[PDB]
Amino acid sequence: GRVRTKTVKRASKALIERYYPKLTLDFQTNKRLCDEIATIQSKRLRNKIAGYTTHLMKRIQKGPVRG
Amino acid sequence: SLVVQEQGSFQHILRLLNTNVDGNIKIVYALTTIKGVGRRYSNLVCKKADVDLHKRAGELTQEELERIVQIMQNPTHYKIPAWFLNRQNDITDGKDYHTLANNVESKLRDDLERLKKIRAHRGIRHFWGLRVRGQHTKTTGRRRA
Amino acid sequence: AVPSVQTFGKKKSATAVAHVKAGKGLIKVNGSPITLVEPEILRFKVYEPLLLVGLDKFSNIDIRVRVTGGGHVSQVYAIRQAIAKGLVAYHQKYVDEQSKNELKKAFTSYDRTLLIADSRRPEPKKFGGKGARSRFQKSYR
Amino acid sequence: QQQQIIKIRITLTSTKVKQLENVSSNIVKNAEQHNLVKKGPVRLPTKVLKISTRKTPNGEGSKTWETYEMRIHKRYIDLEAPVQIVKRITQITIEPGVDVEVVVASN
Amino acid sequence: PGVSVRDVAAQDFINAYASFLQRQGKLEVPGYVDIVKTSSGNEMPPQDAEGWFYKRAASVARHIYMRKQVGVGKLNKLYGGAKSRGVRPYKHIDASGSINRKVLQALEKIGIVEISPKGGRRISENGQRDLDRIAAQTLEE
Amino acid sequence: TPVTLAKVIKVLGRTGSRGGVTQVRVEFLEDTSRTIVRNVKGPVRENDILVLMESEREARRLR
Amino acid sequence: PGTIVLYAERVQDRGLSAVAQAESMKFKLLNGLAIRRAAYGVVRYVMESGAKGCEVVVSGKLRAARAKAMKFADGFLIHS
Amino acid sequence: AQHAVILDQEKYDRILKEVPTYRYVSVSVLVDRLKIGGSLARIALRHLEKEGIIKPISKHSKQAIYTRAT
Amino acid sequence: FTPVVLATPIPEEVQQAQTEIKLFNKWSFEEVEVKDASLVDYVQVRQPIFVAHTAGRYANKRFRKAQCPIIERLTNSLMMNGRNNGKKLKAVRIIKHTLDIINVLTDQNPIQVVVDAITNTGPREDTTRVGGGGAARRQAVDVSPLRRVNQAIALLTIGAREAAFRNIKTIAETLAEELINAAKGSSTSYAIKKKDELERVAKSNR
RNA sequence: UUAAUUGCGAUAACGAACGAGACCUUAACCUACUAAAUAGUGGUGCUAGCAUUUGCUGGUUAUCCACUUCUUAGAGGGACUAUCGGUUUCAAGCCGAUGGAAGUUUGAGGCAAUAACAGGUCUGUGAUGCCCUUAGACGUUCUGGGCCGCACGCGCGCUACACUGACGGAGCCAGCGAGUCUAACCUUGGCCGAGAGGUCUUGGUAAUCUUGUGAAACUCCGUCGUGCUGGGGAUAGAGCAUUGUAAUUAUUGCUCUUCAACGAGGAAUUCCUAGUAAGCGCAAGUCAUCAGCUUGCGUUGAUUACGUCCCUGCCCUUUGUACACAC
RNA sequence: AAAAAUGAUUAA
Ligand SMILES: [Mg+2]
Ligand SMILES: [Mg+2]
Ligand SMILES: [Mg+2]
Ligand SMILES: [Mg+2]
Ligand SMILES: [Mg+2]
Ligand SMILES: [Mg+2]
Ligand SMILES: [Mg+2]
Repeated sequence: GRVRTKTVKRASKALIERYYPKLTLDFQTNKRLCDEIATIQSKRLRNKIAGYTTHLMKRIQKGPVRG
Repeated sequence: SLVVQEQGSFQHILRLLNTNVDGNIKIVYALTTIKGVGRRYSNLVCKKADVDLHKRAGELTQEELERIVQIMQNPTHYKIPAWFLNRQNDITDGKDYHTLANNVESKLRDDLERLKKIRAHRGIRHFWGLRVRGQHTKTTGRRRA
Repeated sequence: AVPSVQTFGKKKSATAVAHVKAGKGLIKVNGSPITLVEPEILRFKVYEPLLLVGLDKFSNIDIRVRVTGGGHVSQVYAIRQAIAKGLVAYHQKYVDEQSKNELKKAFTSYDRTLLIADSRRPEPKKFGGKGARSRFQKSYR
Repeated sequence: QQQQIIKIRITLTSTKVKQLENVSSNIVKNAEQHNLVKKGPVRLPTKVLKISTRKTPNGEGSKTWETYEMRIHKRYIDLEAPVQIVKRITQITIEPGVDVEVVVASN
Repeated sequence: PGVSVRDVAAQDFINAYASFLQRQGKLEVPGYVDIVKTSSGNEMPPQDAEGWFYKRAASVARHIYMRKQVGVGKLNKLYGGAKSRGVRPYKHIDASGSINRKVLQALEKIGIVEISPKGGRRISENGQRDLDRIAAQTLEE
Repeated sequence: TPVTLAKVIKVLGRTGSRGGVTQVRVEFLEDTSRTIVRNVKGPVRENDILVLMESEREARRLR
Repeated sequence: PGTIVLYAERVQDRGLSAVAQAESMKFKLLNGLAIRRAAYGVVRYVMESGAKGCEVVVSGKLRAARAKAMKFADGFLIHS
Repeated sequence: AQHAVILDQEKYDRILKEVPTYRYVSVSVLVDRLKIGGSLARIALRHLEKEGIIKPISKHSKQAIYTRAT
Repeated sequence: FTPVVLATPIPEEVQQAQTEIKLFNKWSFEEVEVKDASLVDYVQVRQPIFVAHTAGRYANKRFRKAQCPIIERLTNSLMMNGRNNGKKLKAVRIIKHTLDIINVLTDQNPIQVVVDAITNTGPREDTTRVGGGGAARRQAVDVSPLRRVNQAIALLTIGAREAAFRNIKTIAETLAEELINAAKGSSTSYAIKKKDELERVAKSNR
C-alpha cells in the first residue's frame, strides 16, 4: 500500500501553512523548493513530502481542505 | 550405410568360455555376458582381434571367434598393458592374470578362504556376512545383509 | 574519422558491445558472421532485428559485436538487443530521426527487449533453504 | 637526486571511505598546486570480506545464519616528482585507519 | 574471396580438417590409442577407434588458432567433463593430459603449432596457411 | 448438443469453502435479456463468453 | 623500542560513555552499595551529562535464588 | 517383443514393397510397422534416402522425418 | 523477392522471411481464425512469433498469460517432470519436430491443428468439492475460457508425455499424433477422453 | 483504509514515547560528471601473420596516440504511485491505462518494542555461585582402542528407475570467492605417465597470476533400440598413487573385474507465486586428507493462482466461563 | 446442525 505516514502528512501540512504562495502545482519545483524551505535527512523522504504537498495543493485548488 | 543382405548363415545363441553368448547383440556387448570380461575388456579384445565392431556377434566366423577366445585367455601375449587386467600380481605366483567366466567365482572363493584361514579381520567379516569395506551398519543393508 | 557509434545490450549477466559504423553490410559476432550464431534453434532470435526492419538499410552499415558473460541464451539476447540499440543509435547520430522512429516502432511493436534490458534480477538465497524462496523440508515427530 | 624524476606510485587502503577520500583529495590538491601531471586516483573494486556464522553459541534453535562484512577500499595514484617534494607529501596527509604505501616504479 | 576459419561452422570444419589429416599421413597416432579412454570422467573409449585422434587434432588446431596461446592444462580442462561418481553427484574432471600433450607434439612435428614464447602452443605459419586452405575448400565444398 | 453461449456483464463475488468458485452475472448472445447467475471454476474477467451444457439453473451460495 | 608510543588523554563528557558508566556501576556493586541506588545514580549522572536517554539493566539473582532482571530508564531510547 | 536386427531377403523385399505409400517415414514407424530394430531402422532409412525413394523434410539427430518422394 | 547483395552472405531461405513473420520460417499465422467462439482473445495467434522461445514476463499479472502465443504456452508446458525442468531449447526443438510431423501426416497448417486440438479439448463443465460431512460431494460448475485453454494444454502435454514414456516412439511423434487426434475428436486421444470423463462426472453431479 | 495502532477521521480526552514507517546495505537506470597498463575500445598510428580491391588476428602506454559505450568507484541525479481515466462517508485510499530503467513498501535483506519461557548452552570463554574431586587425581600428558560397532524403528539427503535418455566425438558460455616469506598457499607452462599423479620451472601478498577459474546442465553430429537393456551402480575381488608419524575397522583418488534392489513408490507428508519453483554446476566454511552437508554464487528456466477462511493457525472487537499450573 | 474421549502428585 501507499498510505503516507504522519511525518509526511504533518511536514506537508506545515509546508502548506508556511509557503503556500511560493509552492507550485508540480512535483519538480516543489521538490526543488523543499531543498531550502526544509531540511530532510533523505532524498526519499523529501520526495515523499513534496509529492504529498503537491497532492494537497491539487486538492486545495479545487475547493478548500479541512485542517 | 551398407545394407548387406545375408543368407541363413546367422549364428544364433553360441558358446564361448562355457557361457551362452546370444546373437542379435553387438559383439562387444555380447561378450560382456562372460564373467570376468566387461565392456572395456571386451572392446579391447575385439579391436585386438581385428574384427569389425558392427557384427552383432552372429556373423562372427569360427576362426575369428577362436581368435577372440585366445586373446581373452592370453591378454599379455597380444599387447595388453597389464594394468587393464583382472588379476595383476597375485598372491600365488605374482604374474599378471585375468580371470574368466568360471574362474572369477572360484578365485573369489579361494581368496576369501585364504583370509578366513589366516583369521584376518576382512575374512572374519566375510564369514559373518557383514560389510568389509568399513561402511556403517547401523541403518543401511538391513533386509538382506 | 569514420562515423561510428558504440552501444551495448544486457541480459541477466551477459553484455554485448556493438560497434556500428559505415561499411558494406558486415554483421559479425565475436569475429564470426551472424549466420553462425549458436544455438541454431535460437539463431533467428539474433536474426530478428534484421528480418523486421529489413536488410535494405544494413547495406551502408556494418556491425561488430563482442559479447561476454552469462550463458548461451543470455548471450544471444544480449546480441540481438545490442544490434537493435546500435541501429537506433547510428540512425539518431548520423541520420534523420523519422527513420529512427520507424525503427523504434518496428522493434517495440514486436518485442520490448529489443531496446530495453529485462529488469528481472536474481533474488539472493536465504539460509534455511536451497533457493531464494524454497526452504528445507520440515519434519515433525 | 640531481632534481630528476623518480616515477613514484602511492597506494591508499582503508576501511573508512570518507577518511580515505579526504587523503586522496589532499594528495591530488598538493599535486596540481605544485603543478604535477599525473594519473588520477584509480579506484580498485571494493573488497567485501565475509564470515557466515551460526548466531547461537550452542547448537539449539532455528538454524539462523549471520554474515559480517568488512569493506576494503583501495586507490592508487601514479606520480612523478623530485625527492624534496615526494618526501614533503609523504610526511603529511595521513589519517588513522588509512594505510599508505609508496613504491618506486621501474616499468 | 578472403576468408579465415571464422566464417565456417565449427563442427563441419573440424570434420573436414580431421578427414584431411586422416587422408594425409604426416600426423602420427601415438600407439597407446586402442586402449585409452581419453578422460577419467569418461567410462568408454571413443566410439571412432580409427579417427578420434585426428578429430582431436583438428579441434586442438582450430582452438589454438582462435586463441593467442593455449597449453596442455587448458586443453585438459576444455575437453574434460562431468564424471558420474556412483551414488554421488557429478563434478568436473579434466581430460587426458598425455593425449593432449601427444596431439600437441604431433601438431608441432607436422608444423601446425610452435613454441609460443608466452608459454604455450600458438598457431604457426604453415598451420595458419593450410588451416585457411581447409576453411576455403570447406566453404567451396 | 444444445450448448449455449453467455457473456459475463457483472462479477458478483467469490464462493466456495476455499473460495475456488466465482459467481458471475451473464446475459445471452442471441437474447440480451435472459440474464442468469452462474458459478465458474477458473479466473474470469468482464466480457467473457461461457459455454453451458445446461442453460436453466440458478447458481447458489449467494450473499 | 621507539616504534611503539602510548599516550593517555582525558575523556571529555564522561557521563556519555557507556563503558565508563558500566565500570563505575560494577565497582559500586563490588563495594556493596544498593543495586537500585547505584543504577539510578548512574542514570541520573548520564542524564545530567546531557544524554537524550539512559537505560540500565541488572540481570541475575537479586535477594533470592530465582533470577530476575531489573530495568531502569529515563528520557528516550530508540531500538531499531 | 522381438525385432529382427539382421535383414534377410524377405524382409528386404517387404521393406522395399511397403515403405512407399507411408505418409510419415521415421525410425519409430519403421520399427512399429516392420519388426526391425532401431539401428537397422536407422541404416535402412539412410539407404532409402540414399537411393532417393523417400525424401527428408528435417534432418536432425534422434529425430529423422521423411515422406514420400516427389 | 529481389534479394539484396550483402557483405555478409545471408541465405535466400531467410531472405524470404523478410516478407512476413513465419514460425520456424515455415508456417504462417495468417488465416488461422480460431473457430470455436468463447475462446478468442485467449488463444493468441494474432501477433506472429518467429520462434516459440522468448523471455517474456507473463506471470506478474492475473490474465497476462493470455497474450503469450499459444505455441510458446505449449512449449512451456513440455518442460515438466523434474528432469526436463528448464531445457526450453529441447522443448522448442520438440515443438518444431512435432509440427513438421503434423504437417507430414496432414496437408494442413500445424498451428491450425494445435488450436483445433485445444478448442476440442477445453473442458466446458467441471466439478468442485463441497460439503463438510464425512462424505464430501461434488458440485457442478462452469469453466472459464482461460482455464479451458490451460487444461487443454495440460491434458495434451500430459498425454504426449505418458505415451512417450517407455516406448520407441519419440516425444515429438506422440505429441503429433495426440494433437492430430484431438484436432478432430476421436475418443482415442488422451485429452479428449479425459475431458469426456470430466464432463460426464459433471453431468452425474449436476 | 493500509503490509502496518498506516492514516482519514470520530472523540473525556489532551499532548507524547517505543515499535511500524522512516533509516542502512545490496540489486537494477544513468551515453550526466571525475578518471583509469592493476579495466577496456578505437586509430591497426607501429611493425606484422593468414587469405584477398578488406576481412580475421599477433605483439599494442617505456613502441604510440587518443577515449570512457561496456568494467571499476567517488560525488550526484532518478520514483514522489508522476500524469490521465474511474470509484470512495468523494478524505485517507484503491483499480486500470500512458510514460519511464524501475509503479506488491520497485526486489531482497540488515536493524527491530513491552512482557515472557524454569526453552538451549556450566562441553566457547582465565563469565561464574554452590557442591564434589585434587597426587594410585574427575588435574595433565603418552600408547592403544571407541565415538563408525548391527535382528531393528525414525528424520535430513544423494543417486536412480531411462529414448524429454545413456554413451562417443565436437561445439562451447557464468557469477560469488580464496590464495605463501614468522613457510610452502593458489598454481600457469614444459617434460613423464592410461589414469590418479610425478618432476623441472614460472607468476601471484593479488582488478596485475592462478583465471576468460573455456563449470555443469545445455547444443550439434553419431553408437544404442524399449530387452533390468549399452538404464542403475549397490556389494565385492585384484592392482596403481596421493595426505599423513601412522590409512587395518578398507582417508581419498585411479584402472580392470562383479553388476544387487530399483520399472515412479500405501497410508501419510514438505516447500513454493517470477528470474520464483525446479534442473545444473561453481566458490567459500569446516580442511594435512576427506562432501552425498552448509553458506553464497551464477546458468537454464515452467505450470498454476492473484483467491478464501474449508483445514492448520495469527490479529482486533464483542460475548460466556465453575479456567489463572490458564482446555 | 456428520464424528471429535482423555491428560497422575507437588511445585507463584
Ligand atoms: Mg566443457
Ligand atoms: Mg589419547
Ligand atoms: Mg557421530
Ligand atoms: Mg569475471
Ligand atoms: Mg575424516
Ligand atoms: Mg570444500
Ligand atoms: Mg555439518
